[PDB]
Amino acid sequence: LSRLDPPEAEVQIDRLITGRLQSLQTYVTQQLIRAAEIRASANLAATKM
Amino acid sequence: VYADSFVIRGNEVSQIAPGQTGNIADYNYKLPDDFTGCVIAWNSNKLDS
Repeated sequence: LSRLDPPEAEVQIDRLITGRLQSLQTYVTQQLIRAAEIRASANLAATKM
Repeated sequence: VYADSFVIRGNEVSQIAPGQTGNIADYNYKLPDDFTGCVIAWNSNKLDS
């Protein structure tokens, strides 16, 4: 912002929002699989107990 | 449709734009950042000098 005026600094920053959203999606995508993997072992432990 | 007219020095023709700043774009006449519309300008060195 300190180097460019709004009219195209608005366009420039949009790349950052898109990239950060894309990077943040993968985190929850992997956590969703790890949660199921942990749940399977939790069910196995419950059955053993 | 609203039409308005005025005459200024030729150097600051590019100063008539959304988000622009300076002596005449901040103290005399300012355009909205979400401005929509067309701009027409041409020389007047023959009828105003």
